[PDB]
Amino acid sequence: SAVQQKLAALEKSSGGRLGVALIDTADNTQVLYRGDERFPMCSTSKVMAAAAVLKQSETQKQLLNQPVEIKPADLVNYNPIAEKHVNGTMTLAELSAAALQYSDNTAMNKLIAQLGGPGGVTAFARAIGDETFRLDRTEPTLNTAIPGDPRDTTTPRAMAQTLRQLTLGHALGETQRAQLVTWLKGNTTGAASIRAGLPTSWTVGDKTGSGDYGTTNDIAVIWPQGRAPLVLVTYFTQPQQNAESRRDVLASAARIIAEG
Ligand SMILES: *C(=O)N1C[C@H](NOS(=O)(=O)O)CC[C@H]1C(N)=O
Repeated sequence: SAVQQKLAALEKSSGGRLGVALIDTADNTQVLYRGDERFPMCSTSKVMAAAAVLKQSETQKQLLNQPVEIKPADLVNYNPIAEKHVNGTMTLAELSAAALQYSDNTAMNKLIAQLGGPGGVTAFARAIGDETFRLDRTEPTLNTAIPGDPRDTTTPRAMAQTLRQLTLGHALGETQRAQLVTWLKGNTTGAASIRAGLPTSWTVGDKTGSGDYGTTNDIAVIWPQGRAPLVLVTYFTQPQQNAESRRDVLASAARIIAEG
């Protein structure tokens, strides 16, 4: 279609590989670009880990208040919030918010441990019908984003469907579905990605990711005005391992998708 033609031209001008999945929750239509190809998730995978802990909290009703120790051996490559609480503790709610709103990797590793390793995160995806998501490693080696490597990858089509079930659907419980929505709405890392390509009036919750090979990702649930919400996944990766981030590609892909 016409939007397919604009995303392809955007991909060609970028010199990279672009994967886009849009779900319009009015007629359940889908616009896809390389929607069945695998992309390195990087820290967009933190939504699955946080949602998995939220699913646990449905049965363990005070799980999110459990304190977790932050130790110097726990710090990894990017620890904005966890660095402020070394030799102290953070609750699982605080670690989830830090993981999704500041992309703290030490917090991610705490969520993975709560679920019993990366295989516990993958388990949750399978439990909600995501047959594609796979988490094989912890922070930070899950961000190697090597071409052809299926580790820690997913397809745009599967993440869009999963992100819909987690936020708009009821893959989670009522209080949990609302908590994840509030967390995504208060992200601080995404002003230059999907948000930058959408109208100011649109309310958006998102989770960004980045890694080697210039990988630049963002997944977002979008609430327009008087309109049925949309779900958009934008994944991008490049041929050079040392390639720089291209958040502008994500902004332009969201601009094209949102009629423009
Ligand atoms: C996620 O991909 N990452 C965590 C952190 N912030 O990136 S994000 O705001 O696009 O999610 C640093 C880069 C990256 C990583 N190396 O883990």
